[PDB]
Amino acid sequence: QSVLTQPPSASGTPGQRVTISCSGSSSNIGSNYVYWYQQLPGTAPKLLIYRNNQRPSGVPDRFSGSKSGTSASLAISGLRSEDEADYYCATWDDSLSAVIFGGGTKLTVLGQPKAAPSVTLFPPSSEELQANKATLVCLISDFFPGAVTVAWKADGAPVKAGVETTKPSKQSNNKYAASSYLSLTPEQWKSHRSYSCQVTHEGSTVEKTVAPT
Amino acid sequence: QSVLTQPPSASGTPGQRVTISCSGSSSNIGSNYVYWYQQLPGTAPKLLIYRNNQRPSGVPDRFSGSKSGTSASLAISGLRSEDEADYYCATWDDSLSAVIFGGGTKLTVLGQPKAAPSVTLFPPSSEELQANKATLVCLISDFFPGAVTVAWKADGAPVKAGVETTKPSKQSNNKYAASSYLSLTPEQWKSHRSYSCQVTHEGSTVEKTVAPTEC
Amino acid sequence: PSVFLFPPKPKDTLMISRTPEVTCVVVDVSHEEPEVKFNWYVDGVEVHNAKTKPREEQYNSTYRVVSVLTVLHQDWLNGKEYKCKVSNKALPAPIEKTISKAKGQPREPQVYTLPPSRDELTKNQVSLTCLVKGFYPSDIAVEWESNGQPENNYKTTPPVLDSDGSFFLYSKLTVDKSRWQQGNVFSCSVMHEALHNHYTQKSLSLSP
Amino acid sequence: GGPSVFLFPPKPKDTLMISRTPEVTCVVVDVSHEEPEVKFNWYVDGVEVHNAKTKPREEQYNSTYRVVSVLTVLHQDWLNGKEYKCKVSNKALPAPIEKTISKAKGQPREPQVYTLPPSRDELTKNQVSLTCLVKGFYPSDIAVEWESNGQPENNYKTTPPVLDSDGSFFLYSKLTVDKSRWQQGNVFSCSVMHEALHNHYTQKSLSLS
Amino acid sequence: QLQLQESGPGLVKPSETLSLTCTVSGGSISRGSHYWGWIRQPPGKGLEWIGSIYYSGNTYFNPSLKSRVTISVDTSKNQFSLKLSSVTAADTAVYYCARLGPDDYTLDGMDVWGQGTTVTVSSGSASAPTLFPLVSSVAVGCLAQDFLPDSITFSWKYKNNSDISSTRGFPSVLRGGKYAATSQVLLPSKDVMQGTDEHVVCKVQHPNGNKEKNVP
Ligand SMILES: *[C@@H]1O[C@H](CO[C@H]2O[C@@H](C)[C@@H](O)[C@@H](O)[C@@H]2O)[C@@H](O[C@@H]2O[C@H](CO)[C@@H](O[C@@H]3O[C@H](CO[C@H]4O[C@H](CO)[C@@H](O)[C@H](O)[C@@H]4O[C@@H]4O[C@H](CO)[C@@H](O[C@@H]5O[C@H](CO)[C@H](O)[C@H](O)[C@H]5O)[C@H](O)[C@H]4NC(C)=O)[C@@H](O)[C@H](O[C@@H]4O[C@H](CO)[C@@H](O)[C@H](O)[C@@H]4O[C@@H]4O[C@H](CO)[C@@H](O)[C@H](O)[C@H]4NC(C)=O)[C@@H]3O)[C@H](O)[C@H]2NC(C)=O)[C@H](O)[C@H]1NC(C)=O
Ligand SMILES: *[C@@H]1O[C@H](CO[C@H]2O[C@@H](C)[C@@H](O)[C@@H](O)[C@@H]2O)[C@@H](O[C@@H]2O[C@H](CO)[C@@H](O[C@@H]3O[C@H](CO[C@H]4O[C@H](CO)[C@@H](O)[C@H](O)[C@@H]4O[C@H]4O[C@H](CO)[C@@H](O[C@@H]5O[C@H](CO)[C@H](O)[C@H](O)[C@H]5O)[C@H](O)[C@H]4NC(C)=O)[C@@H](O)[C@H](O[C@@H]4O[C@H](CO)[C@@H](O)[C@H](O)[C@@H]4O[C@@H]4O[C@H](CO)[C@@H](O)[C@H](O)[C@H]4NC(C)=O)[C@@H]3O)[C@H](O)[C@H]2NC(C)=O)[C@H](O)[C@H]1NC(C)=O
Ligand SMILES: C[As](C)(=O)[O-]
Ligand SMILES: [Zn+2]
Ligand SMILES: [Zn+2]
Repeated sequence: QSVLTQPPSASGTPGQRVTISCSGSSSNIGSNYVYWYQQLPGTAPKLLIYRNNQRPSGVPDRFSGSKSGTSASLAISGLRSEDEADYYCATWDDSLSAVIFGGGTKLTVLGQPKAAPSVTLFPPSSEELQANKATLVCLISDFFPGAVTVAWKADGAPVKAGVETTKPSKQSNNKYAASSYLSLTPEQWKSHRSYSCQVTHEGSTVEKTVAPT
Repeated sequence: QSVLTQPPSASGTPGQRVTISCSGSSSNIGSNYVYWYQQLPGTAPKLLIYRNNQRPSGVPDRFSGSKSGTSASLAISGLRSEDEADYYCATWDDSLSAVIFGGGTKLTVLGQPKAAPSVTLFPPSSEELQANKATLVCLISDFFPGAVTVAWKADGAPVKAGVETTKPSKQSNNKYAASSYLSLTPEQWKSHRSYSCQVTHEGSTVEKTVAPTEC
Repeated sequence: PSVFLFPPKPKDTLMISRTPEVTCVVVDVSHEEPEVKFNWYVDGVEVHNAKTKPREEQYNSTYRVVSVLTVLHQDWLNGKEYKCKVSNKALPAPIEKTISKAKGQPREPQVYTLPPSRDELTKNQVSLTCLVKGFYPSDIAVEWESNGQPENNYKTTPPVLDSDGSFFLYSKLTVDKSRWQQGNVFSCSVMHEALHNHYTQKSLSLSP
Repeated sequence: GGPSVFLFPPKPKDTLMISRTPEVTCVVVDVSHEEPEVKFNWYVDGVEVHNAKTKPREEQYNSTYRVVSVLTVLHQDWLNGKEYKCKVSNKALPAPIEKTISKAKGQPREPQVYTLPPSRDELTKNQVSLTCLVKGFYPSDIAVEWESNGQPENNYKTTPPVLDSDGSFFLYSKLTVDKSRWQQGNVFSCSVMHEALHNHYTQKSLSLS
Repeated sequence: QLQLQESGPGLVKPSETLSLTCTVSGGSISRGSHYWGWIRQPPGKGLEWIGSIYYSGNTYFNPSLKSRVTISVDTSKNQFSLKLSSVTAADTAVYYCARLGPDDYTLDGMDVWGQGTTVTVSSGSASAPTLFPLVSSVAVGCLAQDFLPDSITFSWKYKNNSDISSTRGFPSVLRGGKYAATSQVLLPSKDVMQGTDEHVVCKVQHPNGNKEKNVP
């Protein structure tokens, strides 16, 4: 009655055609124009379709909008990779008297089985040790899909915590990326020998190591 | 001042970016929106550009127009084959109080430009010469590009009108074909010293002749 | 006591079936000498026929004496004059009145329907406006409607004297946003002498 | 049957633009030559005042006078509904004639302003009509003027206020402009002044995008 | 053509009041044919409309939070602004300023959006960064911790001050109420165009100071 609902996610495969629905109410999506915005990872949303199905000059014919009843849907044809982003529907809701958006829809064009995580490890700096700080940086570049269980261990047995890892992030190569950092007092970089940064990317645990010297 | 004017001829290579213009007065294209219509040879005009430079649904992205002072123009970027047709531009004229259409601009695509205007001429029929007629036919066969010209003459001095000629026309060959006739009565043929049908396919004045020869 | 002579409804003088009529009234007439007299003349010439309802008691120690006279269409439309002579007591020279159609080369109205402004579309009711301009004389009738049946929630401004000598006015119809968004057509109907067949119409609606 | 009086209100504009000076006018008409002297007595809610200025009596063509008396009023006294009474006394008057005025009573309502383009088919003419719709205001005192690039405008007229079905008023103002000015891209403005508005003023602009 | 740029404190402490500003270029809000507004989006979740304003002042707010929002425009400087008071953890997101829909007076769509602007409701107060030169086809980077309001315009400069056609921006990680990100930059074996060999430059931008360091 007061909020649009779209599929949390979608995904397809190149050259294909997919549709995203926006289930709404009469107080909104059923009595007003629907809008569709596209949001490629870490970017300001882009207007995709206005007034149910108008494409602002600069938007592909493959993108089409439509409404019927209290629902609308966006449809992508001739899918590409430059199309996996987040999409949202929006309209005015006369009940609340305000603009409203759906939750959003993921959608990821399935393909490119090539995910070569060119991992890299860096031994702390001299300025750091000269300041009680053994900060190791395991910079792991691209890899599709973006998900790995990076592993940090000393010599052989893995250590509890002290190491913090972020989340993936679509790069320019359109490949998710991340990075991890290990703490542990500076009286350990010289105390122990060799530190490894494993990264099990669905089997392949490509990794690198640094010498305490 | 009250009639849009466009280059009677256009046409260019596939991919090339062609530009058709429409010039006029303030009274019209100067002060009112401009519309562009594309008429595919043999079919009903189609709305291409409206309100100076808007494109309706079901229209290639290659198309786009623009106004200026008292002249605007349509331009096809990435010119193609199924982009050859007549292009009319039109606007409302505040002095006439009516829509005004340009002259129109014909444009063909380029490909296999081998013009073989195999012209032929058939003298008046046996039975024709009876009904008091002397229809002279000139069957200018296939060629390319679609466009030619004709001119009939008695001896050397060319006969004026009476030489209605059909317009070019495409074949399966995508090569065109047309023809031309010449009135004249029998008392005109059996007399003079042979007539002539001179075609003209881009320069070459290919021509043949028929004579009052009884064989 | 004052006099008030009123003209016929534009709608009435344009539809033949209907019956136009000029109304004469007498405001502020005490209970003492209420009894009045009514004399009606058309361009001098006269005729006896003008129904006259009783003195409707009023809320200020007075009455409202009204005298109506039925007229002929083309007579009104053809600038005819009408006189009403009210004869009373506190009236030595019983006030008279004269009225006729407006003089001047009639002019045809142009009708323009205007859609709601896009920001009014956040209210749950929108305005459909009808612009009626360049007409003369000012006698005119305008009404809205959809699906044969006539709409009710609409208002029309008084005729306004424009700069070029003609009149114009606006008529505002209010419809629920939902009826508009859905694409139902609405019509502005105008009746006026200078219009062919004394009537034109203009529809308005959200083009799909 | 002496003279008769008339008490006019201040112009709507002068009461919404705090920087101006609104005033009520008490006009006594039909003053004989035999007794041309008329006395004005002003009051603001019963409290008589003395800051009124009487203009010298003007001679009329029908052998009588027209006398005028004006009272400046405070921006706030008028808009707060204060009542102004003008008492008129002249020898040809058995008893003085009193008259009263003041803003209409009833809760004020903030109007909405809508600008509406010309119908596509008026564009075959040489002049186009831009429309400004002011709806939902109360009380009915309002002012409306069109404007472009600074200077005001000449060809525009404004309908009188009109009582809507919900109890408030609405009016339309019509600006006429050379079709060319419109098609170029000029930006015209509709300026409205109503107490209920913010700062008593608001403006809506219309133009061909 | 037309653009909108958000401007504001990348940080706001609880109970305080956020304050941003939007500058328009290649379009004059003063034209009065469109409404302008603000939309926020918490990192995780999706989009949320806040409010729109017309050049003449009249504004429209989102009932969910109007009681604590303030929007205004300044025709003179051609820009509008936002004010969110009593900020908590919810009010933490990227704040975009866009123009409303393509049609005149649209009030339900945004056709042109601003670059975006993050706004974290922290409590420890900002602080600049502290860089540290890190250790065919070899390369290195330059870590940096300490800084809180993430926003470090990384980049690199060769020996004789040259623009490295190679740069990268890794995800910043928060360790104890402070962030710290790296940045690797692949390089040849020892050739390039204008790069000798005596280390390089690590240009690190930031609202609270742009620290730089050389990597051996
Ligand atoms: C005692 O009560 C009576 C009446 O009862 C009163 O009771 C109260 C409790 C209230 O309810 C009150 O409303 C009610 O009136 C009072 O009499 C009234 O007195 C006033 C002021 O003196 C007078 O006002 C005039 O109004 C006209 C406008 O006409 C309409 O006015 C009212 C609505 O606006 C309405 O009450 C009137 O009845 C009248 O409505 C029209 O009535 C006719 C007759 O029924 C309708 O006729 C139609 O005919 C059709 C035929 O086709 C069809 O049959 C229809 O069914 C039928 O209805 C007509 O349609 C209807 N109008 C509509 C469509 O609604 C206004 O024009 C006057 O203008 C002024 O006149 C002055 C003198 O006349 C001038 O000095 C001024 O300059 C000004 O205009 C100029 O007038 C001169 C005249 O010399 C012209 O020459 C000059 O051209 C004019 N210049 C201009 C401006 O253009 C004036 O404002 C009311 O008319 C009157 N009510 C009536 C009719 O009884 C007493 O005043 C009370 N005593 C006191 C003092 O307390
Ligand atoms: C001898 O001549 C006198 C006048 O000179 C005449 O000379 C001859 C030679 C010719 O040139 C004549 O044309 C010329 O007039 C005659 O006086 C006239 O008497 C009649 C009545 O017998 C008067 O009629 C009344 O008129 C008012 C409207 O007033 C305006 O009339 C015109 C405009 O159309 C104009 O001429 C006149 O000056 C008035 O306009 C101006 O009025 C204000 C004056 O300053 C201006 O105020 C503004 O104030 C602001 C303040 O900040 C600023 O200062 C501004 O600068 C300032 O202008 C105003 O703007 C301005 N307006 C304009 C644009 O002109 C009507 O409203 C009266 O209405 C009716 O009155 C009857 C009473 O008979 C009522 O019963 C009716 O219902 C109705 O009104 C209702 O009245 C009740 C009573 O309380 C109320 O409760 C209701 O609410 C009322 N209804 C309404 C409307 O709400 C009425 O018609 C006429 O004005 C006089 N002419 C004058 C003085 O100029 C003599 O009669 C004549 N002698 C004889 C016997 O022959
Ligand atoms: C401030 As408002 C919504 O009352 O115009
Ligand atoms: Zn009684
Ligand atoms: Zn308000």
